[PDB]
Amino acid sequence: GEIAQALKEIAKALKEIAWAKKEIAQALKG
Amino acid sequence: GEIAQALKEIAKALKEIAWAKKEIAQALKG
Amino acid sequence: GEIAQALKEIAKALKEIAWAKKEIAQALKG
Amino acid sequence: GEIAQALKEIAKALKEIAWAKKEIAQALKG
Amino acid sequence: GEIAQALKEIAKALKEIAWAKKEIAQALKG
Amino acid sequence: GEIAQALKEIAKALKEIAWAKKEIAQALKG
Amino acid sequence: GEIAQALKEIAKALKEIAWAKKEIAQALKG
Amino acid sequence: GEIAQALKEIAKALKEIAWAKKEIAQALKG
Repeated sequence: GEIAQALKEIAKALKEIAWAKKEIAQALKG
Repeated sequence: GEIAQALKEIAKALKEIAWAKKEIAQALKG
Repeated sequence: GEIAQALKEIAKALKEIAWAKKEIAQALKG
Repeated sequence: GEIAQALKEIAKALKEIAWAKKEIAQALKG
Repeated sequence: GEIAQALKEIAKALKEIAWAKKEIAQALKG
Repeated sequence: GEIAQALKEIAKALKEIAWAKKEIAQALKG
Repeated sequence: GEIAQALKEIAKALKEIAWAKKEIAQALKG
Repeated sequence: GEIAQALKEIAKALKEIAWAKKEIAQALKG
C-alpha cells in the first residue's frame, strides 16, 4: 500500500542519516 | 494519495538532512 | 486536506533543519 | 481539526530546532 | 482528544530539544 | 487508549534526548 | 495491538539515541 | 500488517542512528 511504502521511504532516509553520522565518527577518528 | 505524497516529502526532507550531515563529515575531515 | 497540509509543514520544517546543518558545515570549513 | 493543529505544533517545534541549529552555526563561525 | 493531546506532548518535547540546542550555542559562544 | 499511550512514550523518549543535549551543553561549558 | 507495539519500538529506539548522546556528553567531560 | 512492519523499519533505522552516535562518543574519547 502507498502509506506503508511512504513510511518505508522515511525509514530509508533515516538510514541515510545514520550512514552520514558514521562518516562524522570516521572524520573525528582521523 | 495526498497523505502518501506528504509522507514522501518528509522522506525527501530527511534525505536533505543526511546530505547536510555528509557535508559536516567532509568539513571535519578538512 | 488539512492532515496532508500539516504533514507538508513538517516536511518544510525538516528542510529548514537541513539548511541550518549546511550552515554548520560552512562554519566548520571556515 | 485537532489532529491537524497538533501536527502544525510539531512543525513549529521543528522550526525552533532549525533556529537553534542556525545559532550553533553562528557560534562556530565566531 | 487523547491522540491530539499526545501529539501536543511530542511537540512540547521537540521544543525542549530546541531549548537544549540553544544552550549548546551559548556554551560554544562562551 | 494504546496508541495515545505509545505516542506519550515517544514524547518521554524525546524529553530524554533533550536532557542528554543539556548534558552536552554543560560538558562544552566545562 | 501491532501499531501501538511498533510505536513503542520507535520510543525504545529514541531512548537508545538519548543514551548515545549521554555517552557523547561523558566523552566531552573527559 | 504492512503499516506496523513499516513503523518497525523506522525503529530499526533510529537504532542505526543511535549506533552511529555511540561511534561518535568513542571517536571523541579517542
